[PDB]
Amino acid sequence: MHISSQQHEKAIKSYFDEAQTQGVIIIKEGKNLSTYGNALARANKEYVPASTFKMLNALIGLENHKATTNEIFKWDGKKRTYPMWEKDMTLGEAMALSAVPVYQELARRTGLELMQKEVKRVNFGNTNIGTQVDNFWLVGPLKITPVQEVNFADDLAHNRLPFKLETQEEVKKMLLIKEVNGSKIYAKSGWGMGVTPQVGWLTGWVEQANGKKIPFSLNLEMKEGMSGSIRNEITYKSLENLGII
Ligand SMILES: *C(=O)[C@@H]([C@@H]1N=C(C(=O)O)[C@@H](S[C@@H]2CN[C@H](CNS(N)(=O)=O)C2)[C@@H]1C)[C@@H](C)O
Repeated sequence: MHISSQQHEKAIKSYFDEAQTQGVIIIKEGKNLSTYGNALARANKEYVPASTFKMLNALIGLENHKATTNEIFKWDGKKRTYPMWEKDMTLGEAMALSAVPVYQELARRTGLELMQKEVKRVNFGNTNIGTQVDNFWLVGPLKITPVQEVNFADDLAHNRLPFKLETQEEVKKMLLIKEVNGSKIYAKSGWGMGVTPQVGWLTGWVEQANGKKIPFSLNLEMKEGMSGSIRNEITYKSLENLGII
């Protein structure tokens, strides 16, 4: 192409600078990792996965028959942080709304012993879930780097995780968040509010019209004041700058 790598790096860094945060976005083309943003050293640092863990929670629950894709988890009628959570939903709907109460129910059905075994089996992050089955992805001890998240997304996009093909396909259908002139973006967002500083994620992949999958993981510091949509806006501007969408 004609745009210098200096120009691309400067543009993407500026997206993070303009949002007044510190962050990175890692892109993988084939086996090659590229790191962009205004805080590149974040790439190999560990953070809690927060709601990004719902991807793996869903795979484990479906694989081990703790839920089906059409099962409706009923709202128990207790007040929730967000009104959109106060309703009955499938795993797929709960994935789109990041409804942690539904995924806490799923984690409790899986149980600590099986959860620890499966997280170990998948080799996810530091693989440490500790003794509380319903919050380990939110406040620790489970942590993962942006590099590990992009490689997770790569494995899921390519059906390479150690679950049935059908399990992987059912979860990937839950993750479609955007369609852009023939490209589809699959991703899960994360906003870890139970740690300091607070971490923001958007981890996923672009499926281009020709079938090629380009995984990415954005990771940044969320600060009170910020809108969740900054995660998507930075990601889309970055993939667009590089010509991926
Ligand atoms: C996951 O990381 C946390 C969860 N993820 C969120 C996200 O934005 O990534 C939020 S909740 C999400 C934003 N608002 C939607 C509901 N809308 S409404 N109109 O307010 O009912 C859902 C949240 C912090 C999770 C671990 O808590």
